[PDB]
Amino acid sequence: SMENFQKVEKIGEGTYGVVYKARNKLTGEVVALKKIRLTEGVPSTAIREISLLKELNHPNIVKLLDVIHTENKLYLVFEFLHQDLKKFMDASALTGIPLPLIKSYLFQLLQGLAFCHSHRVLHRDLKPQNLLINTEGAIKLADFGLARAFGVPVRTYTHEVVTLWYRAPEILLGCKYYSTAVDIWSLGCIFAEMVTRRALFPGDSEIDQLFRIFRTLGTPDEVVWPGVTSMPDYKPSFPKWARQDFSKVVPPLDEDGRSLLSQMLHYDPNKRISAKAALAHPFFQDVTKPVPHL
Amino acid sequence: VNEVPDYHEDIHTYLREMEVKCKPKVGYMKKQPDITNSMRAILVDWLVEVGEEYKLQNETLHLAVNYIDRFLSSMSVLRGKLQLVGTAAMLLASKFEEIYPPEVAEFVYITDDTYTKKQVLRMEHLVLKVLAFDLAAPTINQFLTQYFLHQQPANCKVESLAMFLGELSLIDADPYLKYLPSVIAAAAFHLALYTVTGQSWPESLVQKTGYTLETLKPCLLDLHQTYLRAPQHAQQSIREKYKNSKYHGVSLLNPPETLNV
Ligand SMILES: CN1CC[C@H](c2c(O)cc(O)c3c(=O)cc(-c4ccccc4Cl)oc23)[C@@H](O)C1
Repeated sequence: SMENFQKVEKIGEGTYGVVYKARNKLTGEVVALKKIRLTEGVPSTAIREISLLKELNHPNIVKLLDVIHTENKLYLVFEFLHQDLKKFMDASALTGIPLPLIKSYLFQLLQGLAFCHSHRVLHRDLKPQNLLINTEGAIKLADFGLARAFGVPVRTYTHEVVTLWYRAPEILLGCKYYSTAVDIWSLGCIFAEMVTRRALFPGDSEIDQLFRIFRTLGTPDEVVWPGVTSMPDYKPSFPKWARQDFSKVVPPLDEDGRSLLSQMLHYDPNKRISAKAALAHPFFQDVTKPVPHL
Repeated sequence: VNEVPDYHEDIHTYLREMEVKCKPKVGYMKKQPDITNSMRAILVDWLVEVGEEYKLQNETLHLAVNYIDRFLSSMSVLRGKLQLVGTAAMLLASKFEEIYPPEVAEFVYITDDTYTKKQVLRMEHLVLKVLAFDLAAPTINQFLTQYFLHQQPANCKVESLAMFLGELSLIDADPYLKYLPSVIAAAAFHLALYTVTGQSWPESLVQKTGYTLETLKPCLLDLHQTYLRAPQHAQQSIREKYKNSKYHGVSLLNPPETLNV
């Protein structure tokens, strides 16, 4: 089963299990082996991750090659990607990421995310540790451990969902329903983070996180967001901060960039831009596919 | 955005393609030496009680029945094990679909200790191997909820009646295994719309689906009968369930005598 594979290096670990870099002895292909943690049978995170990744086949989504199910181990075999966007941003702390590469990566992330949403899948955990890059200029969505298949229209799903810093306001405010818009919020926070090299809303509790969002975009009312003051966790005592101009939120960013960023971060999920629509934004008029500069 | 305007058409096209790949063998029951359409009906009725008892989503029940029919399309099973297959399918569907699935121990309790926890867990593993982890199947519900967005205006009794008719179709392999989920759902929607309001399968749903009253006619005839005889059926757990006010007491409405079709 694992007889064809030679382990090369342990490259990550967490609640999920552990990942190794490995080599197929007969074909030469370099793979990632994600060994899943094993109570209550096969975990639901792995059932969902496997069944959805088998349906999703796209150049900006990680490719599941095989599943090895020993009855005592569970390994997912993936095509290998060398580094995550978090580690790349930290390694580019000295003078930052060039604008052509920022454009290429965001363009690719939107293709991949549009493909998920066209196939009725929400990711629900987009952030730089879960976005992987290679030596040829590609970037891909990874870690589908939190993903879920959705119906049309959606019903109520799990409330404890996105990592806090990247979590949309409709989740923070305890709405009954959420949809594809939560993944767009996260990508908007990631876009800012690639331009500046630090998180846009780094809160330390749910309430701190809301107040940080309000201090940048302004406290929402009934005019900018119909129904906001009727939501389960909306407090009338919330402070009324003024909306900041967007040139002050991300100073180095040109006019097109700012327009796209603002549509990604719109308060009302119904007005927030779709991934599919964002690919046509003028910010991408001159987009290429450069390789990473490091 | 809860109705995903920029994606519902892509999603519909995809579910249509997937329902053909996830389809059971139509003739599987004839090739099972020890089981029958009648034993399968007892099993599905039992899973409806289990779903009502643990407050499971209807989608969970539909997926479980999909996993069971695909498993039995490839594996021969003795009568004394059919319940073990069903219990593992219901556990897997719960894990896939529910926010809070019951624990493995709660699934051993409802089999009346016919089986062990070790047997339930092994069977879970065997079902995953046989279906190769393809668990994101299209169901009658995934289509029904999309069709509902075409009511003018939305009517709550139409919706719950259609759910009820679709759910009755899961019990009887003959005839319903020969119809795709999207077709059973079109039939169930028309019949519910006509029974409650007197309107018919609309034009906007002809543009979306390609289905006309003409193409839906065979399934609609089978479904009309099932509705008429439903108070006479040996299995009644679906009727008990749709008395409840959560489903607007729709199992109390009276079926129409003819369709004019
Ligand atoms: C917490 N998350 C992180 C992503 C991780 C994951 C995948 O889901 C799928 C994959 O194909 C890979 C991969 O090919 C390489 C790496 C990796 C690279 C550099 C450094 C560390 C790692 Cl782990 O991760 C992958 C995911 O399963 C776990």
